[PDB]
Amino acid sequence: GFRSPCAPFC
Repeated sequence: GFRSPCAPFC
């Protein structure tokens, strides 16, 4: 998966 600490807006 792709869980970035700015998702889903960065």
